[PDB]
Amino acid sequence: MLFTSLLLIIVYGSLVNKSHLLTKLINRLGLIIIIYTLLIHLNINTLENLSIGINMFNNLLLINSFNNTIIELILIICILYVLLISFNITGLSIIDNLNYSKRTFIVIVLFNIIGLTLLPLVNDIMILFIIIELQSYSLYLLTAIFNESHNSTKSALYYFIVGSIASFIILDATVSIYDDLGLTNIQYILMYIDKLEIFDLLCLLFGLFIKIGLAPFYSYSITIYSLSPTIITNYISLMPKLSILTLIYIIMHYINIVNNTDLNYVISFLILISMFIGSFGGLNVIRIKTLLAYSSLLNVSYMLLAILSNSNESIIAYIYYIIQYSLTHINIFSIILVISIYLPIMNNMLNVMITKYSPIEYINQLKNLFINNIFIAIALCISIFSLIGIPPLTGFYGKYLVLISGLNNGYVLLSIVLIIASSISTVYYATILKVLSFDTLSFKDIISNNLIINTSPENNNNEIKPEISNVISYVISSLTLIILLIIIQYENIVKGAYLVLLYNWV
Amino acid sequence: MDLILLMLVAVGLNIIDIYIMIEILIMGCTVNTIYSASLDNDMIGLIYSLIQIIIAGVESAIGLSILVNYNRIRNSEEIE
Amino acid sequence: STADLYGLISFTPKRDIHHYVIRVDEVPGKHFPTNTTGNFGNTVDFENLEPRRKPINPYL
Amino acid sequence: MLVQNLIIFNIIGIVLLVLLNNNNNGILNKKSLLTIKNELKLKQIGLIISIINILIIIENWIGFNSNYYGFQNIERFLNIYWGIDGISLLLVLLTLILGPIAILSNWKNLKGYYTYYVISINMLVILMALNFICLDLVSFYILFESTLAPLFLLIGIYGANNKNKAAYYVLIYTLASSLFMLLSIVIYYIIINSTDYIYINNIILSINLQSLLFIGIIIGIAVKTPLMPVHTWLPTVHSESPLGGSILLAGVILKLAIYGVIRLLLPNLSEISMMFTPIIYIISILTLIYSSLITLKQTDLKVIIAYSSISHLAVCMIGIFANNLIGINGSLILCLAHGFVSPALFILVGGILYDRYHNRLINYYQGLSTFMPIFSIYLVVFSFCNTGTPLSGNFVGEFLSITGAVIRHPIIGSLTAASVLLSACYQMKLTNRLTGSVFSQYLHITNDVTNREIFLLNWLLIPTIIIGIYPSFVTNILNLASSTLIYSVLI
Amino acid sequence: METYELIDSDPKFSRVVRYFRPSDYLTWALGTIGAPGLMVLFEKIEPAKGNTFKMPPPSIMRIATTIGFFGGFYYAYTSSTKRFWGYSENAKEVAKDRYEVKKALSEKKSPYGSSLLNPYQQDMSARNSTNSQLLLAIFPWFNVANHQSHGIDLRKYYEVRDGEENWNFTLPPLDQVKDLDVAQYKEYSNYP
Amino acid sequence: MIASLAGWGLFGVTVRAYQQGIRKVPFSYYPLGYVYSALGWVAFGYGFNLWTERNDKLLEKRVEKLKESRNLRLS
Ligand SMILES: CCCCCCCCCCCCCCCCCC(=O)OC[C@H](COP(=O)(O)OCCN)OC(=O)CCCCCCCCCCCCCCCCC
Ligand SMILES: CCCCCCCCCCCC(=O)OC[C@H](COP(=O)(O)OCC[N+](C)(C)C)OC(=O)CCCCCCCCCCC
Ligand SMILES: CCCCCCCCCCCC(=O)OC[C@H](COP(=O)(O)OCC[N+](C)(C)C)OC(=O)CCCCCCCCCCC
Ligand SMILES: CCCCCCCCCCCC(=O)OC[C@H](COP(=O)(O)OCC[N+](C)(C)C)OC(=O)CCCCCCCCCCC
Ligand SMILES: CCCCCCCCCCCC(=O)OC[C@H](COP(=O)(O)OCC[N+](C)(C)C)OC(=O)CCCCCCCCCCC
Repeated sequence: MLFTSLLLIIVYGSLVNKSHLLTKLINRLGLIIIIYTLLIHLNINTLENLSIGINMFNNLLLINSFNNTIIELILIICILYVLLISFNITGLSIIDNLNYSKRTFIVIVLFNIIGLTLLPLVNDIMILFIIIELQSYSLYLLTAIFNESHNSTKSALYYFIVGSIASFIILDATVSIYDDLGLTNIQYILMYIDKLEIFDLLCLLFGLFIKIGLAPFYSYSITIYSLSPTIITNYISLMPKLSILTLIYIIMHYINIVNNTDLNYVISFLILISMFIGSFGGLNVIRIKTLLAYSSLLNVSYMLLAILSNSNESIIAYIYYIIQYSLTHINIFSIILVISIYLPIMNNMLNVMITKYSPIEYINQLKNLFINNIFIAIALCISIFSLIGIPPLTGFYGKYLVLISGLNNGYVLLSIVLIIASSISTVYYATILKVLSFDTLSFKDIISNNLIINTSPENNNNEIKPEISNVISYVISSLTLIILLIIIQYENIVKGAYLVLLYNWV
Repeated sequence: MDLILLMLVAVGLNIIDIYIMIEILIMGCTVNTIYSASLDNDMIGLIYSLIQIIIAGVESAIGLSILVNYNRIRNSEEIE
Repeated sequence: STADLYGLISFTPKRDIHHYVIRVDEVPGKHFPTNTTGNFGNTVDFENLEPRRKPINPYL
Repeated sequence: MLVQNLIIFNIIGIVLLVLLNNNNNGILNKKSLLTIKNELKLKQIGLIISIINILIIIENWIGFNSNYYGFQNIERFLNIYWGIDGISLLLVLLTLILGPIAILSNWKNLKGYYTYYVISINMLVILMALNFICLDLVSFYILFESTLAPLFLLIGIYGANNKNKAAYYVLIYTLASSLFMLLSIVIYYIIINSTDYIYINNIILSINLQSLLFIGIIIGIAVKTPLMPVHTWLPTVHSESPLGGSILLAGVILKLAIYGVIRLLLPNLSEISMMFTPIIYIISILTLIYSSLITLKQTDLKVIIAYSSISHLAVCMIGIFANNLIGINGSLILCLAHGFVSPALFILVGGILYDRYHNRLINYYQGLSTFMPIFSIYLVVFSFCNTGTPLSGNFVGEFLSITGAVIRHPIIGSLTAASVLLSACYQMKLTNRLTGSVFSQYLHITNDVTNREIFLLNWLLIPTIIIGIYPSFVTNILNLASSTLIYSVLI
Repeated sequence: METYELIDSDPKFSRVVRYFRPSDYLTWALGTIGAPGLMVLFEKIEPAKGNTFKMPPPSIMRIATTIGFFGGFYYAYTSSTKRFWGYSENAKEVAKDRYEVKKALSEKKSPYGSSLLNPYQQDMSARNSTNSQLLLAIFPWFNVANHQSHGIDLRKYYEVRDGEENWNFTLPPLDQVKDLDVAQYKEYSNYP
Repeated sequence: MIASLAGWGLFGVTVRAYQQGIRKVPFSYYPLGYVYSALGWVAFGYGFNLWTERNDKLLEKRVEKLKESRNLRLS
């Protein structure tokens, strides 16, 4: 469905005239395509049938219940992202027209979704190299979609070079495995899992660790996420981690067959450093996207602890954590895009320059959100308290399940460190909450006729005009309550995670 | 001499020199694949080698285009 | 009952280089694009192939 | 018929206040009638909600059996089992009683946003009350740390000049330490596949593993009582949080650590609790002695009250860790008595003096009995109650805790008797100064204690005297539940 | 697990389309008109521009129908495939399949049909197309070849089931049926 | 199952009600939105119940094999 509909959109977009309205309607067509793709995938793929694992296309691809769950998650999260570009986020032309300016926006997303879904399914070293480049190239194009932006082109240049080096490392690892064994199919390689250099697979993971911003390769990820536009950072900082982490879990599943203790220590060493940089790094920063980049690094480290353990509880921990983190990731960036309407207008010290690509760029731009919009502020507070890990929010159960897998497999040092890192990271998490609400009682009797929303003309002075459009506000409302009220259906959701099998069987 | 990271001096001090370094590094993996495939008398490895050449060519085109547009932006006033 | 249920699921059976799952259902080499009969080093007879290992479906 | 009714009614109560106050927020530039008189009709509804919460537990109290061993009112809700025994029943009643008292304390001394404050207070009261009726470690931890989110915002919004520092202290001190308690809980769920109270009490773990589990749990508890040297957050929070926040923190939150010892340490880690008892006594004795001496040098009026709570809860920790029924009952009696006297001292200091002069420095106040006789009467009476004078519930709790400590350890447990002298040293020095000498030259004559402040002081004084004179109201409920926590093999 | 009889592990493209139920065409039609409807629905939920409803241009309606037409067919194709795989109730499909196979066997014709592909290509084509419907939502791939790897035994078509005695079908041995692997390697073992 | 779907419909009303506060409109603004929101999550709730009911059957079948594996280990 994806491939066939992508070709039609490519031709149609180049035929019709260039306009913002047609691009937005074409974006809605892409939304229907992903929705149709989800319906088709759910019709034929079931958890019970895929438990054993089914080979496809001359065994080049292998789909199981573990892989199928992530693919369904990828399609769903992509649907929520397209809603941002398929509908209004602020209702203001000066702000929203950026999303409708580039026609190939929906085309590049559909290219990347194909790469994202097929990556966990790779069963050959040749197709592994092909798919990882297909996903990587699509991310470079999306980072450079705004080619009139100096920062966007600079970030894409940085993204291309770092990813290309990682691709070379991935290619170098697969070639070294072929030299030792002469086989390209992973299942054939598993026959010689006890006779190949298991550190060559560590070289493969090193290339994958670069693509997810893991330490010591964290620096480029933070720089790219902060410079890129908020609409672009929202995608490139979450989507690559959905597929690569799933593939890392499969590779670590194969590595644990021989159970190389030296391999675990090296990965533990990188996880330990990533928790230090992830926690202390965000303590002294002024940009919100820079803060979220450190937050992204820290949370990936938590998931890697579950991946490194690679046990039955790890499947439950990883599947739950990746789902709830994605929903929190979408909710936070959705709120950030909307709340740009409450920015004061100058009418200066520090000569602060704010561009149309990132209207919200500093943490202190979130000031007085408790007064400007109490419901949106609480929704952000719930999301932030979830990242902290306050129970009974979705974030607590994610860390609760990760700790179970870590301590069950004997990672006492990492479990204690991850909890110290959580407390350290709470400092900058609480700073967001301090900016939102701690000055409410002093600024309650204040006058703000210079906000961006105040420039919006009224219709007839009698219509009750909402400040936010129907779609984006509903998505925030739905995601916020799912995070808040997870205790109601927590037991059944984990039971669903009980049935996700990666060749466990019995 | 490799462990002191000697190759970091052989790379020039321009952005396009980094691109050349990546092409050489990827080319080394392809040469190794041809070396293993030829000894084994395995055409599967030669299929892999051909794919690596085609994929690496696509990577160069995408990177150059980003670098072309990056250079364009600075010299983009074009008032004349 | 809940404690008993979690003990069954959370137990990870031991894996080693002697017992693990490989997802291959057939022996390759029954047909080559050309020159199928090489040096006669292929001793696997597909006319008398013993039953392959079948994957276990715990839900069936 | 308890947790289901309590959560559903309060959730409906939260929704009701949100719908009414936030209906006209759509840049209407409106005036409305609910906001008249500082949102009186919205404060009144929230006050009624707190009163009804008390009636909910009273209906279950009528059916409570004091001669029945084990948890009563066992209920399944949200995939969680809830139950009540003798110890849980009394602590729930104290938490719900302080609900209306905390709301009434900030009736007309907030700069605004009364609806947000009322909802936050009621949410905290219910969450803390639910923490006494959960029947597993995971549910205990969920409610143990769920109160941080409403409390962090409450302090940061309605706090004093240093509210920002206080909000960081309470959020980080109580979370970084509770995470060490979560590690012990995770270990239980790994090796036993369950965190149920009854299930884990019957399991004997290795003496090394019990040592590791005890340390993880005690770190979360010791920070929350609090004990030295992890106590420095409490004086900052009390001196900056609003009066209603101080009442809940001093009256309920600090009692969760004592209840945590009852549930998480004594019946499941009994062997290692005996070994750790000398260490706990040494820490608590030094906590009692040091805090009393440190209180002598404090100049902030509300900080002095904050340190007084540390010394009293040190006695509670000493009593609850005694391996006899006298010490255990006395610790529980002192917790209930402290739950009334301690908020009253904050009300006298942070609610009566502060609401008139807005300065908490001690140098500005002396001779207050000249123009505030009603204030001085309550100040003197509550000062003697805080020092353990008989006829007050504090004396019954302190004497039995000291007696139980001597029975547990005659030599070093005798040092707990120093609380009789040390508590009177700092408490009376403050009271003697506030009432003695001529009226302060830095103060203008103003109103004495009003009717609203009289009501708060009287209905916090009444439970203290009733418990002090006839503590058998409390002992009868506790005797069967408390007898289960004793570990001894006499042959 | 709701399991049924296996019919064809790699059903042919024509076989899947022929075995469409009336509901399969119904879901195909709903997909064809659903996509234009969703564009109307999206405008009703939130207009693309302004605050009032505005019908999307007919050019958008034409391309949306084309997207829905392929989307509906793919959904119908997957539903019919599960009946061949046995994942779905297929008693109607089993009866129709058995009648066609017995008729072909009675004529000494291969049920799979004659193929232009040599023995290697027939096996190769089956490997590429088998279980490819699991990724049909990602990209298309269909079995458009007459190969002999369908994961079934033609012996099970010799036993007579209920309601098939009146079919009056005479079945010769498999070694006398044209275009079968058991009836091709007569002279050489490496050439059919 | 009606009580289950009633709860899901109640959740849908909550989402719509929370949306009204986000958009700064009275909670009576366009009352038909609550009908749409409630029926949307009722459809999700109906699918969710089927997902959980199906999951319970699958778990029981797997548990039987796990107990057999445990018996061999405990011997
Ligand atoms: C009772 C309650 C207790 C609660 C708290 C318990 C923990 C207490 C921790 C005590 C240690 C920190 C307090 C003392 C540090 C003071 C730092 C300082 O004074 O300056 C920073 C110092 C350089 O000194 P300078 O900048 O010149 O300052 C002037 C000094 N005359 O910079 C330095 O030289 C420091 C050394 C370099 C940095 C080392 C970092 C390595 C990792 C440190 C541990 C972090 C562990 C984090 C684990 C999770 C993340 C992995
Ligand atoms: C027991 C389960 C309860 C969970 C749900 C509670 C309600 C959530 C808020 C939705 C309604 C809303 O945001 O409404 C806002 C209300 C009403 O305040 P107001 O003064 O009228 O608003 C100002 C508007 N003026 C100025 C025009 C009057 O205030 C609240 O935020 C109170 C509830 C939240 C307290 C704790 C926040 C952090 C929660 C973290 C959870 C771990
Ligand atoms: C095992 C029991 C653990 C108990 C809790 C541990 C200590 C908590 C300290 C509170 C910090 C706070 O409140 O963060 C806020 C304070 C603000 O400092 P301030 O008060 O404004 O003064 C200082 C500012 N100046 C100089 C401008 C006046 O920023 C910090 O310090 C940031 C670092 C906090 C990291 C805490 C991580 C703890 C890791 C887990 C334990 C090893
Ligand atoms: C201004 C607003 C402030 C906040 C107010 C909050 C009010 C809450 C409304 C009452 C809800 C109610 O009644 O829920 C009850 C219903 C029906 O439960 P059931 O079908 O028996 O499920 C079994 C319940 N057990 C296990 C407790 C027995 O559950 C629901 O629909 C759940 C709503 C979804 C919660 C999000 C987690 C699941 C996400 C799934 C996809 C990832
Ligand atoms: C069978 C399952 C689906 C439910 C059936 C209804 C579908 C929606 C079509 C109705 C028309 C419509 O949505 O109209 C748009 C309306 C109204 O928006 P407004 O801001 O008032 O528009 C302003 C118009 N004035 C000026 C007249 C006031 O939006 C809504 O009510 C938003 C809620 C969407 C429906 C609930 C979806 C729940 C999905 C969650 C599950 C995962």
